[PDB]
Amino acid sequence: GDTINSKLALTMKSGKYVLGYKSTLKTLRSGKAKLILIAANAPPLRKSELEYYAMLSRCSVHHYSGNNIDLGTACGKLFRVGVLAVIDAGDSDILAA
Amino acid sequence: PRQISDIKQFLEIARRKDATSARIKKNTNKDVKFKLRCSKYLYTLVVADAKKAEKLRQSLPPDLTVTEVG
Amino acid sequence: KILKPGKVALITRGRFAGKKVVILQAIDQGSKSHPFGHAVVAGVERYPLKVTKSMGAKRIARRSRVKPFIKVVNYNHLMPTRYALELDNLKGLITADTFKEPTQRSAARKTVKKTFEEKYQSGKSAWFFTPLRF
Amino acid sequence: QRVTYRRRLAYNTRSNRTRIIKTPGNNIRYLHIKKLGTIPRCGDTGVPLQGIPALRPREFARLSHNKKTVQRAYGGCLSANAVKDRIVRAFLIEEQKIVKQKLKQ
RNA sequence: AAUCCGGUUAAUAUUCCGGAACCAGAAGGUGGAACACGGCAACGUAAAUGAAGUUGGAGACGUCGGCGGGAGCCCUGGGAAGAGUUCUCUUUUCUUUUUAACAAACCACACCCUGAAAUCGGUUUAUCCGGAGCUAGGGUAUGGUGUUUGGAA
Repeated sequence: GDTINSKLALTMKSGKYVLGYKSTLKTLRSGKAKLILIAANAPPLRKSELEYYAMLSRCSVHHYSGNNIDLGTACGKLFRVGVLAVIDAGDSDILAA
Repeated sequence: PRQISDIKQFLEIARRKDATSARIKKNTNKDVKFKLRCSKYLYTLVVADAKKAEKLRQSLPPDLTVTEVG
Repeated sequence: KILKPGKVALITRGRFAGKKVVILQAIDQGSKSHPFGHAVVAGVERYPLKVTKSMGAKRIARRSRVKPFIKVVNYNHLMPTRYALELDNLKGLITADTFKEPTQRSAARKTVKKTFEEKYQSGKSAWFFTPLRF
Repeated sequence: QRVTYRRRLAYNTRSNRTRIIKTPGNNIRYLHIKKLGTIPRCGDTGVPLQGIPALRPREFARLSHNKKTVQRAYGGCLSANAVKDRIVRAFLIEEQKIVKQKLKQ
C-alpha cells in the first residue's frame, strides 16, 4: 500500500521504469521487465493482456488500488498512467515487495 | 468514352468486329483525334505528329468507315 | 528471451490475421530492410480439414493438405504463445536470399508445406495444426 | 435565369434533390441528383468501415468482390480493431479455459 | 435498379430525331485465367472453387450553431465582336463572350509502420488529444473534388 507507493516513487526517481503500455509490452517481450503495475480502472481486456504476457515472461504483476489518475499522481507525472513497468528499481527495493 | 494512348491497341480495337466507324478530327493545335465508335465506349486517340496521323489513316482496315472532320 | 526459434505464436493483423505460425528465425536485432523486432515465421493459411475414414484416400489427402505461408511480422504485431514446435526443417531455412528470390521463396514454402503435412500425418502439434475460432 | 423542376413532382423533399448545371446551350437547369451513399459500419462498435466506397446498396451490387471485401478473417463486416478484439479475446479466454481445466483436473 | 445535350411541331418532349451513356435479366463463343499470389503493415489485383447450414452491415433516418469546400446567381479587370456618344475631354458607354449526363487516370478526416514523449508536446474559429502513445517521417482508404482529355465544337 503506502510502502508500495513509496517504493514505486523511489524506483521512478532512481531506477529505470517505463510508464507506458507499448513500452511495457516491449519490455515484457524482451524479458527485461521484472515488475509491472496495472491500474484498477484499466479495462479487463487490457489487464488480462498484460497478465498473459507477464506470466509468459515470468514477471511480477501488482494491481494498484487507485485508478489511472491515482496511478499518475503516485508516479508524479502530469498525465494518468494505466500501466507501468520497472526494469530496474534503483535505490528502491520494490522488487522484493 | 475511353482515351486510348497506345497506337497498337487502337489498331486492335479497329480490327475487332465490334468496331463500326472511325472519325478523324483536325484540331487547332494540329492534333488529329481518331475517334473509334464501339458498342459500349467511344475510343479516342490523340497523336501529335501530322505524319503519324497519315500512316495511321490507311493502316486502318478498309472495311471500317473512316469519316472526315466531323 | 520470450522470442526464440521454434516458438509458436499468433499473428494479430494483416491478411493472415489470427493465424498460428512458428518462429523460424528471430531478427529482433533489426535489419536495414527490417528496422524492428521482425521475426520470419511460417504459418498455415488453410488449416487441415476433418479427415473421415469413410471418405476416400484422395479426399482424405486433400483434407489433410495444408497450404503454408512464410512472412516477416513485427514483435508488436506478433502474439507469443506457450506452445512451441521444434521443426528441424523450419529452422534456419529462411534467410535474406530466400526472402528476396521468388523461386527460392516458393521452394521454401513447398518444403514447409511438406514438413507440415508430415507433422499432421504423424499427429504432432495438434493445437498448432487445429485452427482457432475467433 | 430561373429554373423549374424536370420531374412532375413539386415539394422539394428527401428525394427531390436538385443541382444546377450550365448546359452547353448556355441554359441553366436542374439535375435531380440522388441521396448520397453511406459507408457500411461496424457491428462490433459502430465505427464506419475503411477502404470501401460510400454508395447505395443497388450500386454496391455492381462492385467487385475485391472492391467489396477487406482481405482478412471477419473482413467486410468487422473493422481492424474489431478483428483485433475478436482474436485477442479468442486467445486469452482459451488460455483462461485451459488453465481452469488444469485446475479442475 | 437505370438519360443527358442539341434540334424538331400550328399544337409532344428528359418520350420524337441525331449524338453520347446507364440499369436489370438471360444464355453462350473467343482470349486470358488454374481450390492464386505480392506487401512485416495500415492492403492490393483481370481472374483468385464455395453444397448445405450459421451470422452481420448497408439500405434504415431527430434538432441547433459555427467553420471550411464546391456549384449557380451577383460584383469586377484586360481582350474580342456588335450598337450609342462626340469640335472639346472620354484607350468611352451599352449588349454578348457557354460546356450536360456519362468515363478514364492521376491527386488530402480515419488507420498503421519506425519512433518512444515531460523540458509536457501537438493543436480547434469554438482546448481537445497522448503512456489507451506525443512530435516527426513514410504509407494505407472513402477522392463531389479539380489536374487534363473524351463527350465536344
